[PDB]
Amino acid sequence: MTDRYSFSLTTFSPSGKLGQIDYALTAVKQGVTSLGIKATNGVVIATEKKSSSPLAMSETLSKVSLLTPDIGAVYSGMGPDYRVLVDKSRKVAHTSYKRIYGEYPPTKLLVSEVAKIMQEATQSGGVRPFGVSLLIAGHDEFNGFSLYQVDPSGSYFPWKATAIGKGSVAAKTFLEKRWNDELELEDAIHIALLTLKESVEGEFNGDTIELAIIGDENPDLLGYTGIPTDKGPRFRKLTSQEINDRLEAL
Amino acid sequence: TGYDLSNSVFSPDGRNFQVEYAVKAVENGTTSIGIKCNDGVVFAVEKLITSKLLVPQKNVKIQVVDRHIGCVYSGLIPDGRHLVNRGREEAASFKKLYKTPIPIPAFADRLGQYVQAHTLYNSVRPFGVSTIFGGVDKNGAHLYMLEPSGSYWGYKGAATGKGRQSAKAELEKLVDHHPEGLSAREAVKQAAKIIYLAHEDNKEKDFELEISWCSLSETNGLHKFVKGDLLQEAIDFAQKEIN
Amino acid sequence: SRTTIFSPEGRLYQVEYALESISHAGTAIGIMASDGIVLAAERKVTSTLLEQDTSTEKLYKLNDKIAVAVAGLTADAEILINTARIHAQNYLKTYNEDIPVEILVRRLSDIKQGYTQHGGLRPFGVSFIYAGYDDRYGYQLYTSNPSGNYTGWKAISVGANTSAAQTLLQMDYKDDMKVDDAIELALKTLSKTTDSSALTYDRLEFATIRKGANDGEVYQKIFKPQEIKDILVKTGIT
Amino acid sequence: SIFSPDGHIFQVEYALEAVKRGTCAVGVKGKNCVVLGCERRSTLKLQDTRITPSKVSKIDSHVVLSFSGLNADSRILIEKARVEAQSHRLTLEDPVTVEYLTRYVAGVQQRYTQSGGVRPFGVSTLIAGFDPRDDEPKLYQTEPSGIYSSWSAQTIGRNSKTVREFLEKNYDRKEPPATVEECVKLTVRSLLEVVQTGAKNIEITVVKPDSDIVALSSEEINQYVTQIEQEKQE
Amino acid sequence: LVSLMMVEKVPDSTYDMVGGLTKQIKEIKEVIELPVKHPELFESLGIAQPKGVILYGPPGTGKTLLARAVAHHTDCKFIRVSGAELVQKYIGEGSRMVRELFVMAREHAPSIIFMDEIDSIGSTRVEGSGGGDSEVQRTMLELLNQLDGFETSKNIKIIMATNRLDILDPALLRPGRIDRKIEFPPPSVAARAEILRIHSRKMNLTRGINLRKVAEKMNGCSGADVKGVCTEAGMYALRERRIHVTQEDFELAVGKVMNKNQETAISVAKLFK
Amino acid sequence: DRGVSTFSPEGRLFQVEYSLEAIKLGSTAIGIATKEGVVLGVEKRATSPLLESDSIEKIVEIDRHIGCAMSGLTADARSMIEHARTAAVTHNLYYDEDINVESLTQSVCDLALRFGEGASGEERLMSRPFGVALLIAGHDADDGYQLFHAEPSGTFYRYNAKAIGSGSEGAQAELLNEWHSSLTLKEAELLVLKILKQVMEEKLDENNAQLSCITKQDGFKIYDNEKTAELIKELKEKEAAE
Amino acid sequence: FRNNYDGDTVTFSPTGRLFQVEYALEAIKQGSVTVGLRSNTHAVLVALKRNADELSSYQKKIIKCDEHMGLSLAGLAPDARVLSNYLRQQCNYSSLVFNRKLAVERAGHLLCDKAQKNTQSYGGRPYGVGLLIIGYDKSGAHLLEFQPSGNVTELYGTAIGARSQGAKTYLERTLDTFIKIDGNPDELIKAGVEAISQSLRDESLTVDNLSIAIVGKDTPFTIYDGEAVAKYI
Amino acid sequence: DRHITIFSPEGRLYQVEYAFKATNQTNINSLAVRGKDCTVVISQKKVPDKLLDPTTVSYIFCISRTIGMVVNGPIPDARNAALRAKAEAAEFRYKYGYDMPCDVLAKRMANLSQIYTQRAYMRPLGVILTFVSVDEELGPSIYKTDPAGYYVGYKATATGPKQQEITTNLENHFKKSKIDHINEESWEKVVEFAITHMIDALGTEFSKNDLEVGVATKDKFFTLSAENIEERLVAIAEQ
Ligand SMILES: Nc1ncnc2c1ncn2[C@@H]1O[C@H](COP(=O)(O)OP(=O)(O)OP(=O)(O)O)[C@@H](O)[C@H]1O
Repeated sequence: MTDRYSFSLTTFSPSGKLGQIDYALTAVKQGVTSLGIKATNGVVIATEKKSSSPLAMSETLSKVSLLTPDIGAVYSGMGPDYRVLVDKSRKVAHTSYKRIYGEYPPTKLLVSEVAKIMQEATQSGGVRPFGVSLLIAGHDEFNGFSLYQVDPSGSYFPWKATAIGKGSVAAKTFLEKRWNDELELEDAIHIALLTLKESVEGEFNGDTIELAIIGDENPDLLGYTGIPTDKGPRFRKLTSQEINDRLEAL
Repeated sequence: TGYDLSNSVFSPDGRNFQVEYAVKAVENGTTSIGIKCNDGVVFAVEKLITSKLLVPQKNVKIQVVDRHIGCVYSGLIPDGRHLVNRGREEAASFKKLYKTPIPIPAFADRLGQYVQAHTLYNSVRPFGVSTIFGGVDKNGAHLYMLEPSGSYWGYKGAATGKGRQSAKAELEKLVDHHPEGLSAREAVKQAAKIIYLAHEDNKEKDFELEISWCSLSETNGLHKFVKGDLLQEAIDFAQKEIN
Repeated sequence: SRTTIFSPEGRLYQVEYALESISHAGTAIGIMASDGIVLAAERKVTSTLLEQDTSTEKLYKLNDKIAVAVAGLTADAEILINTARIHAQNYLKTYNEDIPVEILVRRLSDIKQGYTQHGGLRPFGVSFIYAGYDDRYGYQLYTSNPSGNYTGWKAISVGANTSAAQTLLQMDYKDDMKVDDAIELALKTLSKTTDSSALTYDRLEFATIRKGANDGEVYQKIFKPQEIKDILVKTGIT
Repeated sequence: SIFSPDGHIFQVEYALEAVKRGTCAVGVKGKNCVVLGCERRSTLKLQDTRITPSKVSKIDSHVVLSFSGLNADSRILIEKARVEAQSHRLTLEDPVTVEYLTRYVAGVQQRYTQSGGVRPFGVSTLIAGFDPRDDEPKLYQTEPSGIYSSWSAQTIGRNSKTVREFLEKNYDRKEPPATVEECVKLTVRSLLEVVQTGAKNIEITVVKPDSDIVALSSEEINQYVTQIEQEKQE
Repeated sequence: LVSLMMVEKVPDSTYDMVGGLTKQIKEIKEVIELPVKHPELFESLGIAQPKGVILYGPPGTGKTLLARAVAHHTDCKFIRVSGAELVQKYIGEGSRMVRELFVMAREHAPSIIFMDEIDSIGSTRVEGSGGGDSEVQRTMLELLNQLDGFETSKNIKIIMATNRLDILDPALLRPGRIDRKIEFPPPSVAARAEILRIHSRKMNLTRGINLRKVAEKMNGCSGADVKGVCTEAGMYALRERRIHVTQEDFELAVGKVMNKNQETAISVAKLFK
Repeated sequence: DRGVSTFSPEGRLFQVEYSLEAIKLGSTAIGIATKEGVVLGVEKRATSPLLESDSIEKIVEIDRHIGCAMSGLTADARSMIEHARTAAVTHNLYYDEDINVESLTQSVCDLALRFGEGASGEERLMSRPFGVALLIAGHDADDGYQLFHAEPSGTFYRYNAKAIGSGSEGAQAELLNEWHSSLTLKEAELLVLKILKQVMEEKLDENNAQLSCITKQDGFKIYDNEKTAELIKELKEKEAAE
Repeated sequence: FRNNYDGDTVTFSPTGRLFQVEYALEAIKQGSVTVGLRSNTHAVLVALKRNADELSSYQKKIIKCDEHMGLSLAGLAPDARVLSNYLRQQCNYSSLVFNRKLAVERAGHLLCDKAQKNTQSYGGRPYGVGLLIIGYDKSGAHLLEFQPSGNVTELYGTAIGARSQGAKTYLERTLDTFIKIDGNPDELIKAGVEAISQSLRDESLTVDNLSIAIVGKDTPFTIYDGEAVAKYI
Repeated sequence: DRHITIFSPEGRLYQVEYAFKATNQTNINSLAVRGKDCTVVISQKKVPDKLLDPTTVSYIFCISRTIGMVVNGPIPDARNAALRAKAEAAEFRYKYGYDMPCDVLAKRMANLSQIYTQRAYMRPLGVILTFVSVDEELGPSIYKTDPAGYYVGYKATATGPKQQEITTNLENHFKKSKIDHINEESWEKVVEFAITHMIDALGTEFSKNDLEVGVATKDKFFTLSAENIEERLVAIAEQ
């Protein structure tokens, strides 16, 4: 019971080049492919669940996660450096904002409250960074949709569309064709899947890969009734079947 | 090579060789055993003399932790005594609780994770000792040995020091000869045989013996060292087994 | 590399890398007339799909008389503003007057060497531009660096060939050089130092200060895309 | 920060060389007056010097400082020095002496020596001023080791070797500085050997009793420097 | 050995094959031309007919291709080492050859040398790691500036060369041991204009030709790219069986440079703005 | 390339024994015992004339009746004397009476040991140890004018007299030859000057050095710049005679 | 040739050794001697002192803990002092909590429990000396040995440090003899003194180079130093 | 880099790939399945010396009256995980009033392993785990852990040095009857399938003592003793 590693684990280069994050962003690429696109009607994300054995479930693993009733997120790279991060954000949306202004926050203010710990993983002592760069979706009645990519250094890009991982640049070479402005959502799944078909060698079934979306108000989820005022959970995930119903429909 | 320099640095083999060096430190120490009799346990140990100037019978190496226990060790004299001073207060902070004596599985469950804690960190020394303990609870008889990697298993007998190879095969030569049940008094004879039988790795030097047992029968399952002719009865016997 | 200690001949191992590292970063300039202020920055990237429209990155504000610019990490600078913002309004609940700058920086950057000085922690990969006004010293302009030493100026650059770019202001700047006579120097100061001479309104970011409101009020005016897009034509690019 | 086998310290056989790089400044102890004088970057263009941190600084109504070496590690001391000034005026109800805060800050430059993960300063400083309710001048010089001395003249900076001996062909104990015009002539007739430029590259300041501080223009300098720019001729 | 020596078989180049380069000849000929053209003229003052000079600049230039033509229109000799051939897998072979080198030019005052590369004799450091090559840079410089070099510097000017500058020994240069240096930069656009006029002399009473309309576009560094695009432009005509050629067939040849002008992929790392 | 709390194969520590030659860089500082008084002496190491050597203070005054003299590294020792002043005065409170010397001086050498396991329950201050040593002189009414010596290794001896610093290994030999029981005070106010005149790098002045006696009658006393000079002539009263 | 296992403490050897410790125990080998022994009724301390020059006073070797205890050391004073000042609290604490005054042997079994709390933590060295403890209780008289290891043992009489084997040998030559002594400490004391002449590398003991201080079944701790030891030389 | 938990030059963690291999010190294989309304878990029990008390030896623990777990690793490293389980059940129900599930409690101890990879005062643990329980909301289930945090359920699984010998053998089975878990009710009459599969696929024959068993009965977890196993072994009397 004694702490003596309180130095920084971080190191300057001669020419900037902070070392042990620049090595980190290999594993983010070594990890799986995953993406995210918006449109005025709604927003989408997706990944590919690489079930190792023929034994493991995919129900137990959340390669997609809920943040609030109006947000989702997704990663590539490492998992255990993702699972922890959710709860340390969920506990923050309340313990700084949500129990203090009532309403849940807009999307970016949350993002100020994940980089503000991701940063502390580096400039502090006795620690490493999370080998993860993840993605957020946006909604609010005062600023609208958005995506926001983050990264272990502490930055956060905004976007209109992007993707990451072992097939990233090819997608970024692709989607700059597919994207445009005149966009609903029901179209966006074709391109999103059609993208994510080319960058795979294994099976391509609905019970293999999970994704989720940003729909509109869905009070059936809300559980209770009577108040016409409330805005239900815009966030939502899909099932096994509804994936395949798209796939047959190609 | 370059991974064998500090605590908590696993190998490609999947180990930390440093504690495996500890095993050679405890290898550089005295003989010591303790036997699971039919109703209790026994303790006996090697205690070598350098000069006549060392007094006999003022320098025990057994330690007691509480009434119903005896414990010994071998190798590093101080380090094997520290955790006793942890032991002597822990169970005391357990009889504090439900007002009953402590089990033996309570002992190792309250020790065998301790020394582990001295192998997690890059700031401490693994307890370079192998260690024994025994005694009685409501349930009956017990016995255990420790090794510096935290491990421990319930034996019928044990051995340490450089009295390993003699006793282990010997107890293999004992048990089949007498599996039916060995009461307390009788093992006090047969135990002190082994130490006279095991000094031959170091018969350049001399010593004198030290014994303790504890019986549910005899001593109300309390701890009680030997001091009397009964010891002298055994040394008169144990010379014959080597005669 | 043991941030505390010095060289064998009176120098440092790390920090000379830092203000040399930041040279990799973008550009952020800042000038002053006797009439008004201009600022500029070229975003490190100007790809097309992402939200360069509302991308407020290089230029933040602190209160209703001040604006800055940024150079360095996205994050290790992103905290100082939340810090220093408080030290502004926490000046006010004591005193209720507006804040001057000359207290701020002198009472801010001393945090910097506090991490050069001890803890074994790295310094901050950041430098700033400053801008604002008090009623006692007129218009103002300041800068900083990861060391802490701050310097008043009339016009400054940072980043890529700032030493080169600072030349470009050397001959052309005028004492009474008005705003609309000085604004064009900025993007012209950047119209040369650019890597991509192919230039886009998207790629940069902009800000202003004036005293536009009568009764001596001011304006922390910040400029949107299609405005500066049309301003860009005024000096006659296309 | 430990002991070598040559009785020295690594990090502090180093540090005091840092002050041997930067600017150069000096003061003196006149017959009944005390003065300072320091350095500036001429050719620093597109700038207004009204607001830059002067190498001079003031600590009380009646005392001042002139650092050298670094600039960051200078700003910190003035603050916690200022505290001790406008605190010492409170508990004891009397203002400071000169040696008190000098004795203080002589101690802080080793409170920031002997501990874990703490560099000493790239700073050396001196002070000047008259005690309250007295007349005799007082000036003290400092360096990171803490040893505080009382030099009748003290300079720390570039080309300073001959400057450290230039005075000794100029100053006389039993022939002290008569008046300001000569004592400031002394203040400048030293520093100008490293100036190598006009008046714009310096800044000076002076003290007299009851907090009679003055700072002098670039033009007042161009009054007197000419008189030896005229007397550097014959 | 005389294989390194100059040639009765001079190359056939010329310093008017060399468009865009206009000023440098005036800035560097004279040290190689004038006081050796007229030592009595120089000796009217006789300041110092300096030692050699040096040229720095990237590839894409033809610093070589300049140095091929200067060996025409000389009045002097122009020897060649075939750079770095002087060294061998031994020790003693170094200094003797350098001893043999100077004397080979002492007998010819109006005569000079050529290096191309001094990246392999640069920045000597030694603590056990190093090499005999560092031994030879001394003696040449020794016999450059010694009791027996100024008599060569009476007889001689020389030149060195490379493509990477600041990666060598500064202890080499006593300025005066090398009295002048110069940049061979990449060209201007309009400097590029007269280039393709040189090499594409193959049009066949054609028309609709706008030679200016290519350095219209370029942001490169080389001038040789004017040939790399030109040389493969005719390849199109070469394959399609029609000897003739035009602008557009000549223009998309930059599509080969569509790689070069765009091969430099870029990182997305917004760690710092 | 050694550390603090690590022995060698030879047992002789590195740093503290290296701390036992930094003193040999510094100045000279001597005090000699007479049974009717004790002296103290110094070598200012004055480097330039303009300086005003009233400010350099190699000599102090604990109380009205005790003084000491620091040598080696004059900077750091400026701290520890304030410790001694605290324990002196503190002992002047709980008992209303001046302290024995040996009750004090154990404390000071109980301070410099603090770099690892000081007295009972001591948190490790003093990342490095004091690179300075000094001499203590004064009366208490139990043993006599018992001079004391301190060095930062954390031990003290009692002496008749000896020296430190630059002139240590050579000068003391004369002192070893030329001290005895039945000498005076002022003979010791001058015998030092026969010595210090040896190992100064220039002819003596009244300002190179300075002196201070100590007496159970008056107590503590520093002299003046001139009252050293008058006895130097008294030394030259023998240097010119003999 | 260059054991890298020579740095901080916790690193074991590849053979079961702490090279710091073993390289520490030779310290006392470079330190002096201080011997001691006992009867069934009376025990002794002895110490050569080691003087600086012809002028200095002498380095001390004996300290009293309390009215029924003393000790003597070897090698280092300062790390050895604090243990003296340490256990005074653990001998006052007895006589105030209980008033059932302090038994000697548990002190050693406290003392061994100190140093071991200094080896297995980063930072900190051993209290690197050997020393000798004495005194009396209801159980008779007892002598002890100390090692910075932690090993402490109940002995009849022993020796320490340089040149000590000569005196060490007298005891095995004589352990038949001195154990049967009582109420007559004078001749007892000179046993060691004659016996430690075996160590003298021609320094020829004096009035003041020696310090003696003993204890009995009656005597509180007394020191015989200064000029009272003309009795023995 | 090869002594601590920083990110590698390329970007793996050499101090962690070791730890997986720190498990395989024992030459031991264990197995996990799902019943119909029950479960099963087993492993070798080696005893290469004569003097033990195999009453004492065990890897299979008891945390509630509900659940259980197993280990293939150094037991000292196990016990620190073993103890921290019993704690982290109590503090759950004491704060919410009902027993500790598995899916959560792995999601705790999987969070826990991460902050042993994210700091450097700590030694990680060279073990892995296979928790077992019924669930009133989820039914028979298990969950596995690595020392990094990767935790996932398994319809049925195993572990040891010899996963390849059997893990193929099981996947061949479900491609012969094709359902998740077995179509047999009583736990007593499905353990036979386990021990039928080990020795046959690539395993070696066993005796009474050689094996040990756990069962997560409805509202009951518990081990098994000698004749309780010998009887269940003599099911092979018929096959
Ligand atoms: N203005 C020009 N006139 C003639 N040739 C040119 C011109 N610009 C470029 N070149 C071409 O450049 C080529 C060589 O130039 P470059 O600098 O790329 O290599 P180099 O000088 O041969 O290399 P090095 O100097 O390292 O030996 C020649 O083929 C030459 O035709």
